Amino acid sequence: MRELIRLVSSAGTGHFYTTDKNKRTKPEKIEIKKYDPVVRQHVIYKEAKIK
Amino acid sequence: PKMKTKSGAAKRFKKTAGGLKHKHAFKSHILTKMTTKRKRQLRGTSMLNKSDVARVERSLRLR
Amino acid sequence: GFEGGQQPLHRRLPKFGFVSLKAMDRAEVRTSELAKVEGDVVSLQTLKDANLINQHVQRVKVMLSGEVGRAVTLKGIAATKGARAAIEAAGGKFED
Amino acid sequence: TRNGRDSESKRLGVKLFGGQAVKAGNILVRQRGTKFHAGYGVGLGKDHTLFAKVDGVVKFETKGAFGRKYVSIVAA
RNA sequence: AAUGGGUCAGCGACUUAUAUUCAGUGGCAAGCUUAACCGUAUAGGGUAGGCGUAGCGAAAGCGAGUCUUAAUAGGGCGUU
RNA sequence: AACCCACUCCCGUUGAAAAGGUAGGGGAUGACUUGUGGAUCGGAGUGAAAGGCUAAUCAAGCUCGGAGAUAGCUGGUUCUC
RNA sequence: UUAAAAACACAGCACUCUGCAAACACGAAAGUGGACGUAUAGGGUGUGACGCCUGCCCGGUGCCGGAAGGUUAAUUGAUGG
RNA sequence: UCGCUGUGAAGAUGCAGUGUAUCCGCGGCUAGACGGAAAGACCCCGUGAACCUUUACUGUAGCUUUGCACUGGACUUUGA
RNA sequence: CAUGCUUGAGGUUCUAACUCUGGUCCGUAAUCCGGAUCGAGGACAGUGUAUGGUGGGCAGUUUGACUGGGGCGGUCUCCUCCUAAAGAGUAACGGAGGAGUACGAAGGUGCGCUCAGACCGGUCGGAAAUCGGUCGCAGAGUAUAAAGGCAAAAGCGCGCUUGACUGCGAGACAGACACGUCGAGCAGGUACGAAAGUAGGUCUUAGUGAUCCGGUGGUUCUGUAUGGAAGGGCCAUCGCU
Ligand SMILES: [Mg+2]
Ligand SMILES: [Mg+2]
Ligand SMILES: [Mg+2]
Ligand SMILES: [Mg+2]
Ligand SMILES: [Mg+2]
Ligand SMILES: [Mg+2]
Ligand SMILES: [Mg+2]
Ligand SMILES: [Mg+2]
Ligand SMILES: [Mg+2]
Ligand SMILES: [Mg+2]
Ligand SMILES: [Mg+2]
Ligand SMILES: [Mg+2]
Ligand SMILES: [Mg+2]
Ligand SMILES: [Mg+2]
Ligand SMILES: [Mg+2]
Ligand SMILES: [Mg+2]
Ligand SMILES: [Mg+2]
Ligand SMILES: [Mg+2]
Ligand SMILES: [Mg+2]
Ligand SMILES: [Mg+2]
Ligand SMILES: [Mg+2]
Ligand SMILES: [Mg+2]
Ligand SMILES: [Mg+2]
Ligand SMILES: [Mg+2]
Ligand SMILES: [Mg+2]
Ligand SMILES: [Mg+2]
Ligand SMILES: [Mg+2]
Ligand SMILES: [Mg+2]
Ligand SMILES: [Mg+2]
Ligand SMILES: [Mg+2]
Ligand SMILES: [Mg+2]
Ligand SMILES: [Mg+2]
Ligand SMILES: [Mg+2]
Ligand SMILES: [Mg+2]
Ligand SMILES: [Mg+2]
Ligand SMILES: [Mg+2]
Ligand SMILES: [Mg+2]
Ligand SMILES: [Mg+2]
Ligand SMILES: [Mg+2]
Ligand SMILES: [Mg+2]
Ligand SMILES: [Mg+2]
Ligand SMILES: [Mg+2]
Ligand SMILES: [Mg+2]
Ligand SMILES: [Mg+2]
Ligand SMILES: [Mg+2]
Ligand SMILES: [Mg+2]
Ligand SMILES: [Mg+2]
Ligand SMILES: [Mg+2]
Ligand SMILES: [Mg+2]
Ligand SMILES: [Mg+2]
Ligand SMILES: [Mg+2]
Ligand SMILES: [Mg+2]
Ligand SMILES: [Mg+2]
Ligand SMILES: [Mg+2]
Ligand SMILES: [Mg+2]
Ligand SMILES: [Mg+2]
Ligand SMILES: [Mg+2]
Ligand SMILES: [Mg+2]
Ligand SMILES: [Mg+2]
Ligand SMILES: [Mg+2]
Ligand SMILES: [Mg+2]
Ligand SMILES: [Mg+2]
Ligand SMILES: [Mg+2]
Ligand SMILES: [Mg+2]
Ligand SMILES: [Mg+2]
Ligand SMILES: [Mg+2]
Ligand SMILES: [Mg+2]
Ligand SMILES: [Mg+2]
Ligand SMILES: [Mg+2]
Ligand SMILES: [Mg+2]
Ligand SMILES: [Mg+2]
Ligand SMILES: [Mg+2]
Ligand SMILES: [Mg+2]
Ligand SMILES: [Mg+2]
Ligand SMILES: [Mg+2]
Ligand SMILES: [Mg+2]
Ligand SMILES: [Mg+2]
Ligand SMILES: [Mg+2]
Ligand SMILES: [Mg+2]
Ligand SMILES: [Mg+2]
Ligand SMILES: [Mg+2]
Ligand SMILES: [Mg+2]
Ligand SMILES: [Mg+2]
Ligand SMILES: [Mg+2]
Ligand SMILES: [Mg+2]
Ligand SMILES: [Mg+2]
Ligand SMILES: [Mg+2]
Ligand SMILES: [Mg+2]
Ligand SMILES: [Mg+2]
Ligand SMILES: [Mg+2]
Ligand SMILES: [Mg+2]
Ligand SMILES: [Mg+2]
Ligand SMILES: [Mg+2]
Ligand SMILES: [Mg+2]
Ligand SMILES: [Mg+2]
Ligand SMILES: [Mg+2]
Ligand SMILES: [Mg+2]
Ligand SMILES: [Mg+2]
Ligand SMILES: [Mg+2]
Ligand SMILES: [Mg+2]
Ligand SMILES: [Mg+2]
Ligand SMILES: [Mg+2]
Ligand SMILES: [Mg+2]
Ligand SMILES: [Mg+2]
Ligand SMILES: [Mg+2]
Ligand SMILES: [Mg+2]
Ligand SMILES: [Mg+2]
Ligand SMILES: [Mg+2]
Repeated sequence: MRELIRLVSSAGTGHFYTTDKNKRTKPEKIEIKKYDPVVRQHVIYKEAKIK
Repeated sequence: PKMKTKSGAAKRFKKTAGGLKHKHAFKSHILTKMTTKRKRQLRGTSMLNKSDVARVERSLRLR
Repeated sequence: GFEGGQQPLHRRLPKFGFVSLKAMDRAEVRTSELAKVEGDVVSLQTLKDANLINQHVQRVKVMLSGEVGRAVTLKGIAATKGARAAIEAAGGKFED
Repeated sequence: TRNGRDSESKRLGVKLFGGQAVKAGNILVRQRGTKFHAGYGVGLGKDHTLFAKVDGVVKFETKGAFGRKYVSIVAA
């Protein structure tokens, strides 16, 4: 079943998004551009551990 | 003797000149499967419902 | 608070906030009450000579509510921006 | 018996009928699918809800090919 | 054809204390009122305290405004 | 036979009696019956064991206290327009 | 004080515990019984004169013996933050 | 303080219709007065109670393991 | 390796602590109790305190509701249709079915395109593969039940991509409350497209669990003499068949 993950900003802020994924099917990480509220720009977010 | 206020009711409701304040429920955990719009509109403080005032005021010993 | 067995309001909503212990030594004074001290000096002690504040108050701030009667001098008391204007408008100084 | 199930009712249908005065943001129809289509001055929600975007009067006209039922806002 | 009563006389069930809220009726009024306690003792004194004259915010704080926010934009609560 | 017991019928059941009587019945030198004095008791005693007995009370005595326990249950609640 | 029996006891049988300051029981403890006894004795458990007999199963749950290894308390306090 | 047939909280001395019938005892019998007696013991309910059981839960007397104390000397094996 | 001063455990021994419900003396006229002295055991036993095991011997309790009486059986939350009487709502241990997920593309946008089936013709297949033609127009498809929808296709393919954005929010629908649903518009930053524009997930309606408590990342807050810190608040998020 899908497991929760965190998406941490590449900037120095501590902002993060949250979602889930299928680890068995797609085993690589996710690199997706999102808006960072603290710096008010679109930056790249990287997968991390929910726990 | 003096009337004793309910301890847990005074930790959840605050008296103001506009009524009684409280926070919203369904915001403690299980937050990923929730929409951002739903989590954004459960964030502030609301006033007590018209039909709820009498029960809460009795617990707070305000009447 | 009983509701027949259903979860009551005082247990259905979350607790929030903390109680400020720093504000227990606080008091606010209107500009209408400034012309009630004995004479021409509004200090922390002179406010307790009248019955305008309690005996356990160390910090006092003056806010704009009403209008200042005569000219008075405030001693060690904070004032808002609007209150400070009317105090000085009616010939009163604001020192220390 | 192995049958005793049902779901809650959803309160769908027409909320404002022809000739009524409306304001922007008013919900006009609650739907599954599009029995009625959005005409002039009417928007469509992601669950096919028809809502008003202008002030005026409901019309409820049938027009065009396909024989579609339209809801529109006109001048009062 | 459900319960109670053989009859008479006597007795027998919404009270009191302390904290409060609303209404009626009074005293003072941007002020009102004292508690213990003194007392020439139902007088008079005692204004420590309580409530009101300002609110918003979880708070620091700022204040006819304030909170949220990057935002004197919007919105919540408050102000004649 | 006395004495100890209590198997059957009937009577009695507001009784002569809050467990009897008449007529029959069992044991009757024994693991017998009995007088006087003494010991063990309330979650305790004693019991050839029936949950029996512990002052006509026993799946936990009686008495006085906590105590006006608690009773979403029955019953009752008094003059007039 | 509605059940006298096929129920309880019983002589006999078996298992098991106990080396004496015994096991066991009543006692906050001192102590007392067991017993002024001593394994042919004392306690518990089942069966129930006598005759002929009492078959198979040690996987479960108990009890008894083993000590190599695994897990394991208070205690101690290396290391890191 | 009658019978019958209906009606009716659904089995009537008391209601409807109808039939019978002077007033009051005594000796007898028990068909009815849902006769008297005991706030049904069967059944269900109460966020009732007792007592009993166990590999229900949470504990506990007793029994038992080890550290420290009361608690010492010597020799030897042995790890640091 | 030798010794040295320490130090965990093991075994043996000694006597002086302790123990004796062993003997004989005294208090004494006494099978109690003390003191003395012989004998035996001996740092063991035993008691205090801390700790693991066992422990219905004993104790305080729990052991749901609906229900054509209770029990047994079944059910208990959510979605779709009928019952349901042409607005909404509407009961039964009434009649029928599904859910406790999926997807980093199965989302956004620009561009482009239409199905199932039938017949005829055509190498091994032959009713059914791929190819050509005509008819057909939705009898196909839609991640997943059923209902309502689908040509600006909401169905199918390709390029670029992250709007499955952050702060809000006029106005409504539902509604005992707590929850729920839709949303134009504004401000920041984006993505596609020449551009008007479209985009705050998926054709829609199921895919879910309050508070308390504890954990993790931030923070113009607080921080019990003072400066810190611990702890608390606020914001984000995790842990319930
Ligand atoms: Mg408190
Ligand atoms: Mg409370
Ligand atoms: Mg509470
Ligand atoms: Mg509380
Ligand atoms: Mg939640
Ligand atoms: Mg939180
Ligand atoms: Mg409940
Ligand atoms: Mg004062
Ligand atoms: Mg329906
Ligand atoms: Mg939309
Ligand atoms: Mg009668
Ligand atoms: Mg009756
Ligand atoms: Mg009656
Ligand atoms: Mg009754
Ligand atoms: Mg009666
Ligand atoms: Mg009296
Ligand atoms: Mg009044
Ligand atoms: Mg008045
Ligand atoms: Mg404002
Ligand atoms: Mg306003
Ligand atoms: Mg007898
Ligand atoms: Mg006879
Ligand atoms: Mg006889
Ligand atoms: Mg005899
Ligand atoms: Mg004899
Ligand atoms: Mg004899
Ligand atoms: Mg005999
Ligand atoms: Mg004798
Ligand atoms: Mg005696
Ligand atoms: Mg006695
Ligand atoms: Mg007792
Ligand atoms: Mg007993
Ligand atoms: Mg017995
Ligand atoms: Mg007994
Ligand atoms: Mg029995
Ligand atoms: Mg007695
Ligand atoms: Mg008796
Ligand atoms: Mg008892
Ligand atoms: Mg009491
Ligand atoms: Mg009583
Ligand atoms: Mg009762
Ligand atoms: Mg009830
Ligand atoms: Mg009754
Ligand atoms: Mg009564
Ligand atoms: Mg008998
Ligand atoms: Mg007999
Ligand atoms: Mg008999
Ligand atoms: Mg017997
Ligand atoms: Mg014994
Ligand atoms: Mg023996
Ligand atoms: Mg025995
Ligand atoms: Mg037997
Ligand atoms: Mg036998
Ligand atoms: Mg026997
Ligand atoms: Mg036999
Ligand atoms: Mg075995
Ligand atoms: Mg074996
Ligand atoms: Mg062993
Ligand atoms: Mg009749
Ligand atoms: Mg009749
Ligand atoms: Mg009659
Ligand atoms: Mg009559
Ligand atoms: Mg009649
Ligand atoms: Mg009549
Ligand atoms: Mg007669
Ligand atoms: Mg008779
Ligand atoms: Mg009779
Ligand atoms: Mg009868
Ligand atoms: Mg009767
Ligand atoms: Mg009663
Ligand atoms: Mg009854
Ligand atoms: Mg219950
Ligand atoms: Mg109940
Ligand atoms: Mg028991
Ligand atoms: Mg247990
Ligand atoms: Mg223990
Ligand atoms: Mg020890
Ligand atoms: Mg002894
Ligand atoms: Mg020892
Ligand atoms: Mg020991
Ligand atoms: Mg010990
Ligand atoms: Mg038990
Ligand atoms: Mg027990
Ligand atoms: Mg028990
Ligand atoms: Mg209790
Ligand atoms: Mg119970
Ligand atoms: Mg329970
Ligand atoms: Mg039930
Ligand atoms: Mg049934
Ligand atoms: Mg019924
Ligand atoms: Mg029935
Ligand atoms: Mg029914
Ligand atoms: Mg019935
Ligand atoms: Mg309808
Ligand atoms: Mg209808
Ligand atoms: Mg409906
Ligand atoms: Mg209904
Ligand atoms: Mg799709
Ligand atoms: Mg369909
Ligand atoms: Mg694409
Ligand atoms: Mg995206
Ligand atoms: Mg928009
Ligand atoms: Mg934009
Ligand atoms: Mg572009
Ligand atoms: Mg709890
Ligand atoms: Mg400090
Ligand atoms: Mg901190
Ligand atoms: Mg949160």
